[PDB]
Amino acid sequence: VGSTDQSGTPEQSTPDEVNAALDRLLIADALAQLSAEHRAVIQRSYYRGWSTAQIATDLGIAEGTVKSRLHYAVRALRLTLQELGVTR
Amino acid sequence: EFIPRPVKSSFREGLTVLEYFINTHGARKGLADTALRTADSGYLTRRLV
Amino acid sequence: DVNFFDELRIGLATAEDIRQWSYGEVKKPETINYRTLKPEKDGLFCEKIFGPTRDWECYCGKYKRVRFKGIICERCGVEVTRAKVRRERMGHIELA
Amino acid sequence: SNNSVPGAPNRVSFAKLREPLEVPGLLDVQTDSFEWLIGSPRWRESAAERGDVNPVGGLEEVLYELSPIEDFSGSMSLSFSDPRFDDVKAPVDECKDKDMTYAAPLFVTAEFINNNTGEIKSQTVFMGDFPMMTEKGTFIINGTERVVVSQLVRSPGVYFDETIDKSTDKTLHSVKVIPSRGAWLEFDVDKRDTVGVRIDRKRRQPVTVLLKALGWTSEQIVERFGFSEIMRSTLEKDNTVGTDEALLDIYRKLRPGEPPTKESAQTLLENLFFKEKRYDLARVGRYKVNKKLGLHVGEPITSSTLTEEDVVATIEYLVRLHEGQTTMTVPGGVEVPVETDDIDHFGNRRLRTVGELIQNQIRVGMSRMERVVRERMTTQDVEAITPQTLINIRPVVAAIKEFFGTSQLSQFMDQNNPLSGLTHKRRLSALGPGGLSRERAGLEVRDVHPSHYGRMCPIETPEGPNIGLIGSLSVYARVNPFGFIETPYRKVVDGVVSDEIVYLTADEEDRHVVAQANSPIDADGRFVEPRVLVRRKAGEVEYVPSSEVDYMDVSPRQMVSVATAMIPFLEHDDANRALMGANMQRQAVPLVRSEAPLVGTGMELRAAIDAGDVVVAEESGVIEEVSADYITVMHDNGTRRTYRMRKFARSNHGTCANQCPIVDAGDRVEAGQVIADGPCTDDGEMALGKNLLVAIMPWEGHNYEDAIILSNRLVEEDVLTSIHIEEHEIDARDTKLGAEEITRDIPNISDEVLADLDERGIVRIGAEVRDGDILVGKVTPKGETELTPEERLLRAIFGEKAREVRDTSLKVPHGESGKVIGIRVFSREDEDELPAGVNELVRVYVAQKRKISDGDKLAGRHGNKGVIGKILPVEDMPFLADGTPVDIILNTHGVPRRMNIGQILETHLGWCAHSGWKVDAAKGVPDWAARLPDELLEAQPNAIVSTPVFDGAQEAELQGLLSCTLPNRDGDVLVDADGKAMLFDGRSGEPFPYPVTVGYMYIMKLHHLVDDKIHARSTGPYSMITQQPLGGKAQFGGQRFGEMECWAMQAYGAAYTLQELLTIKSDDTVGRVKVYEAIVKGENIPEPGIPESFKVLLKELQSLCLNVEVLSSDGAAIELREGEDE
Amino acid sequence: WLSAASFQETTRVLTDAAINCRSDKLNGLKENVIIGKLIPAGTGINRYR
Amino acid sequence: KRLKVVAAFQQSGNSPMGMVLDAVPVIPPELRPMVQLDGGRFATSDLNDLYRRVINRNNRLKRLIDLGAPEIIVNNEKRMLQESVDALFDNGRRGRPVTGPGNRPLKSLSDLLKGKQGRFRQNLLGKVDYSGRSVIVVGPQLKLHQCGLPKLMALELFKPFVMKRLVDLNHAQNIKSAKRMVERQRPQVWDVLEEVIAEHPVLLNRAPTLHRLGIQAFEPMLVEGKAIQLHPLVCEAFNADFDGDQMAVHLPLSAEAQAEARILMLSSNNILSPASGRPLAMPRLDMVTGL
DNA sequence: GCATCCGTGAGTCGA
DNA sequence: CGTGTCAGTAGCTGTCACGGATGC
Ligand SMILES: CO[C@H]1CCO[C@@]2(C)Oc3c(C)c(O)c4c(c3C2=O)C2=NC3(CCN(CCn5c([N+](=O)[O-])cnc5C)CC3)NC2=C(NC(=O)[C@H](C)CCC[C@H](C)[C@H](O)[C@@H](C)[C@@H](O)[C@@H](C)[C@H](OC(C)=O)[C@@H]1C)C4=O
Repeated sequence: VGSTDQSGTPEQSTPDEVNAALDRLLIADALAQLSAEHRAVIQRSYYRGWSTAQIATDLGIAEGTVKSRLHYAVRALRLTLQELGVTR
Repeated sequence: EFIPRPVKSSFREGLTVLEYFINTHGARKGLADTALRTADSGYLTRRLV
Repeated sequence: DVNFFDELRIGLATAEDIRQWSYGEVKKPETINYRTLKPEKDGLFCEKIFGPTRDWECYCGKYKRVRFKGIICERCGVEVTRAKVRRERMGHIELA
Repeated sequence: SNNSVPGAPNRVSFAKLREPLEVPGLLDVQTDSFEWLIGSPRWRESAAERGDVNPVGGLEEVLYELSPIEDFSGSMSLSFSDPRFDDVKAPVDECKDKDMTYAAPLFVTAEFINNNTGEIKSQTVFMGDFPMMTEKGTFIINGTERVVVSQLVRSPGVYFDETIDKSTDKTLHSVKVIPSRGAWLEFDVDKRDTVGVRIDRKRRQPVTVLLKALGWTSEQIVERFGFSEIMRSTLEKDNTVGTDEALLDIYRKLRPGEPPTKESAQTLLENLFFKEKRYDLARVGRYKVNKKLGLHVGEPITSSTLTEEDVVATIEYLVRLHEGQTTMTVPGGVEVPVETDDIDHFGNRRLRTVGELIQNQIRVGMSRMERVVRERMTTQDVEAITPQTLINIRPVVAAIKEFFGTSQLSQFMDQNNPLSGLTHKRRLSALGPGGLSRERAGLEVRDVHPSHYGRMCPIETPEGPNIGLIGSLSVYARVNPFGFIETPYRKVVDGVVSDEIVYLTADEEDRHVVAQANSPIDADGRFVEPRVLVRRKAGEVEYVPSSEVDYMDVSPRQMVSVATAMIPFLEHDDANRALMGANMQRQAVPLVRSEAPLVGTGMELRAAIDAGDVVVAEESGVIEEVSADYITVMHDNGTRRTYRMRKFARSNHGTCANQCPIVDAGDRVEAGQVIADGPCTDDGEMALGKNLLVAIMPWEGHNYEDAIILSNRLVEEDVLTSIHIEEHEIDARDTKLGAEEITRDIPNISDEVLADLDERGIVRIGAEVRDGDILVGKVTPKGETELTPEERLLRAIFGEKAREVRDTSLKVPHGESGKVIGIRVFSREDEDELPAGVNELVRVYVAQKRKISDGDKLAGRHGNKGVIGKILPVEDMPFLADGTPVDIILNTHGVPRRMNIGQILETHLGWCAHSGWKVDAAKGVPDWAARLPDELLEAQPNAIVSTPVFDGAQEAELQGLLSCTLPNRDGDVLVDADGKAMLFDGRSGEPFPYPVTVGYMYIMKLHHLVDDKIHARSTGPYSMITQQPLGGKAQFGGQRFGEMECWAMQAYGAAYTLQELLTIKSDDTVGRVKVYEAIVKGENIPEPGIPESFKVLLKELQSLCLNVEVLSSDGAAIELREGEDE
Repeated sequence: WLSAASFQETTRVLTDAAINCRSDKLNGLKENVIIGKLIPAGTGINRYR
Repeated sequence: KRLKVVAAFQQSGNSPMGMVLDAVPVIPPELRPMVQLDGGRFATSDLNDLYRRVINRNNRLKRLIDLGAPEIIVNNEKRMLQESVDALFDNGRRGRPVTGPGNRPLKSLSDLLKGKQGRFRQNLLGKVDYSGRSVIVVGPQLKLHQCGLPKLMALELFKPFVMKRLVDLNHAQNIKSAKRMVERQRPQVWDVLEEVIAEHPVLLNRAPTLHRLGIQAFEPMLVEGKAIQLHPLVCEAFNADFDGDQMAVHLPLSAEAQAEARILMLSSNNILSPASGRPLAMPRLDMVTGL
């Protein structure tokens, strides 16, 4: 049916990264106010996408230890964000 | 070349039908050649740039 | 990637250079599948050659997570990086 | 009085010349063509009184040219006849609403004749849904009104050209035989005194090769072409000789790669030029050939094909023209001059209208179906064949759809104001298939031709790249069945003007001499002066005795278009500003309330009525019930007809098409009278603007060079307020992970933004919506594997599970704001046929009430345009003696340059219309008012007048009227006999030192408003391939810093600004994000990186087998975050 | 060759550039505009930069 | 001229054998993308059709070589492969171009670089964010170094700066809600915007940019309405009458760019014509009559 | 050795 | 899958100046 070189076809576009950049800045700020352990765990679960056992193997700690560190660090980031007025 | 018959009337007086018709020739060609002349002007300008 | 490099060199591309660039040969003339939108193997949009359609997602669907970063999938042959590589990975056609 | 025929308001005309012939149907060009195409009873009766014997419509003509269809043996035959139409499938407004095509099913009678069995089966076969033309002369394709525009093409026939050679500087001559269909054939005489022929673009053979291939002996050639030495040299320099030799030569040059048989070439040289299958000169083409050569000039037009005699006579014409001969008689033919043709002359430039343009596409589709018929005959058995089995209507309907789809003359009629649509339907363009390319159009095709008089307007034409290629039909002009444009003339018997009127074509007009319309004529008909200004062939204007005038013009405005004829005092404006005024009248915006102009021309009434945007009574009667919704008319016989009003309809280009009733309950109304008028109409006349009190003076520099100062009264009283309507559309489809659903539940949105939505997620009717507000709440399911690491962490730190959908709601674009007036919902669940893969569709109509603002473009009728530079308070305005402030201030400097004195005259007369006048009746009628009609000697305030084009008010009568203007309510005359008045500075109070010209001028609001033209962008979408910002305001794109702007930066030496523009602000993928972060952080601007477009350039040069590499200062090649494997 | 290929006759310049194997010293207004460097003119020269 | 051709291959060290190809490169897919249409159908780039025809004919040639087909078929197939590669690299260069649907010549690889629509002139010599455009209006009260811009234009042009200042003065809690505030046009931003554009120059441009004075720097003043207010004296340099023509506004971000606008491109520092030295910002129309 | 013919170029910005 | 009597573009020239390789 169609050819991109032919007129009448809309060109593809990609949105700007403004919202993503602002969220990334706020997440970095909230991350700085965390302990080295909690930060090093959340940066290995969400930024590296490893499993629970993988982080437990890397950091040389227990399975439930990684679970509990993630469970608290998530809520600590939520505390910081809600203190700064981040929308739910 | 100029028409052997001029437009004797003035725009204050009001041109006749044929006077207006013969004026439109020069008017339209003066507007027409302007686009091509600007085209060649811009082309020479970019060459000089 | 600093912005100070002196010369920009141009020259004839040897067929061996064309093979040195190409991440695989485009054998089949097909493009994609018109139901699943998945590109056909060895086609003009083959993910084994050019790259994954989506980030960290291979063709057969075995590796869909970020933890398997850089794994050459054995069942579909697709690497697992971002789709950005589909803007720079060259193919080639070997002429008879 | 002016135009006292329908029942219009009494507009009094300054007319000195009577109108012998009234304006024809301005919509006849679109109407008559389509009526002939479908063979309507109106066209049949018109041709019946025209003298025609057994007329044939376009469809019947196609069916007769097609029938019969036979195979090689002749054992099978198929024939078509009797084309008829059933009722229309759906009404006009239903097609506009449901986005379908206005069409009626077409039925024909087809039958199969079998010669080998002696039995025939005849039946009715449905051909297709044939698109029908509306009463307004428009078609409706997929719910959009479109106008098929008449095309100026090169008429079929034989044409001769006198060219000048480049190298030898000798006069060469060439011939072209252009058929209505088939292969082309062009003879020529090169610079070597030899004659050659190009057959269908192919190689140029010697002319004697073609003569020998047709069966002419070498002796008869010398017998025919012996009087010229060039033909002797042609036959001597010839390569091959023989009847069966040159034929095979033509075969091998025409169809290469095939075995050349004597009969295989004998077949095609007869089929390509002499059989009606692959070659056809139309009746007009055959007639043009019979006139140009002077043969068969008395025989009835029965030969629809080219003959060998015509080829021989053409070669004779050429060879005589080459050596200075000026006269020739074909052996057995009448005498004809030997000359070259203009191909721009309107006798050789043909016009094909809607009917022919559709007929050609129907013919192509019918041929594509005929091939299918011949294929299906030889495959199926010769006893179970019916007309239903041989006919595959797919290519026919596909062809008409392609025409109304991917055609060239099918364009959507400009709906800014009624005049724009009328003008649209009366356009005559040279572009399109069969015409010419824009790159193939010199300065000679575009300029005015002397044959355009009374046929195509020399004023109304665009000033852009399409200048001269697009004209407008003259007022009284019409098209004959041949395709040429006829214009009416008054026949002068023996120096006596007669009321007998006859339409002449271009060459017919050239065969006589015509007198100008404004000729002094006795009450009996004899010319006052013996010598009168008369037009003659080749555009000659000269005096000539009165006993020489053959015809004369009908009306002074005979040469102008409808829009051009609406410019008062047009004879006082130069052609440039007149062109601009005529073109800007079509850009007028329909205001909330409409005012007819005080200074008119008489054309407004017929323009408004013939446009079709008013409501005229079909039959006489009384008004039974009148409402804002409909008007019911009780006829004399007893029947009732009800006309429904079109209220607040999105008029195409976003304007508001709103009709309002004029009559009241129990009003006797005659047939053809306007009972309700629509946009830009006041009591049935075109109201493209408002009458504004104007003063011609500079005012503190706010009107400096073409800027305009307005009174805020025009904002307070909605004088230039206009309604605009925008259409917003969104659909819910089926995606790979589910289906998009339109719901009020949108993730992470407060109950306050969704407060204007109903329970479905649609904005409610009557809600005022700014930019960014939600119109339709749509969510689309997004996969888990498509999530950003930060986005997945953010989803985890908020505990919001089951939000696998993202927001894709329909929001209001930037710069839009108004009241939601209409919602339309189409659901696949509710039997509504949507495209495959779509579950729901919503259209929201938003209406905005735009008051006149600073920067909106106003303009008059004389090409005087400008934007609004300032809107002062009503007290700041220079006010007259009685305290009434002016409405608009126009700079004086921009008046005597443009040579548009009309706006000044219109001003003077304008004031005379606002105040009224009374001529001194005592001691006889004064010497200036001797030519004025008795209806003009007295005028009440706010009277309407007519100044016809090239007629109307003269400066003497205007100067006289300014001297006897009526006083105001206090008894004081405010303006002087010079036309100026004393004004007071509303800011200081001191009166202005000198009198200023003050009057009333008709000002139009053009469709160039700052509400649409303002745009700004910080960041936004980027093109996926080049990673540069988008273009256009609708896509929220940025401005293009072009090449010349880069030259400007470099000339300034602004290195850093230029690098910033071309890197971090454009296509630097990582630089733009870090710049945004550095701005929101308060940091400094980072260092620019490498543009992505340059990377793309390198990757393309690589694809062109070019080894491009970037080297460092040492010489080692550096990569760009990429490698290379084998 | 980069400044010439962007002016006129792109293919005719690129062919001779690949045949002669020309290397472009990216030191010019047009070249630096294309690649995103500061133009060697005005505030971009090394004296003021 | 023959030596001009031969000595290049002699000295450079690259073999002329590169002019004959054994393998042809395929450009990455994102540079020849295939998009889906809102009607369910698809629209692809012409380069895909060219590559596809090359692939088809090459595979057919492989079949003919395997089957030992007569030399006539194999040679007539190799010719078609040659023409297909020729069309892929420069369609229409030899003979008639490969037409697509509707007798439209398909674009080749070399067409991505040719003319005004090519890569060089369309995406390299000219490209921008932080820019706007609107109709121009004469502003007599303005000073020569001043220009009047609409508030709605300046808000979007200075959006990130306004967000920063909204989060500084505690009008907004975080930068995210500051963005939402600017998008919703909360009444605070209008008091903040005035502080932002203070002495921050902008660039006004009117096409065609004939000389360097076709782009000039101005001090922005927040004015009501939706039109740009231009000084009457700079109308000569821009060749700008007030009959419906628009101008573009560009916002310099970096300190160097603002300095170049303040010093090099300011309208008050460019009164004379660089071509002749005679003044341009002088009384011209109403002003010369008044004097 | 020269007339022929091929290929190159032909303003910018808009909604 | 097998295929088997005639079975044969649309469109179009209504651009031109200019230089130099290509060709009788
Ligand atoms: C199928 O109809 C198309 C033609 C087909 O093709 C061509 C080759 O045959 C044409 C015929 C037979 C015409 O009569 C016209 C043209 C063309 C063609 O060009 C035309 N062609 C142009 C001039 C060059 N372009 C600009 C280049 N451009 C591009 N770009 O991509 O290049 C993107 N943006 C822009 C501005 C604009 C059109 N004006 C044009 C006109 N207007 C004027 O002269 C008037 C002074 C005022 C305008 C009235 C009003 C505005 C129009 O009535 C609107 C309501 C539509 O009716 C119109 C838009 C229509 O659009 C549709 C889909 O209906 C097309 C006419 C023609 O009367």
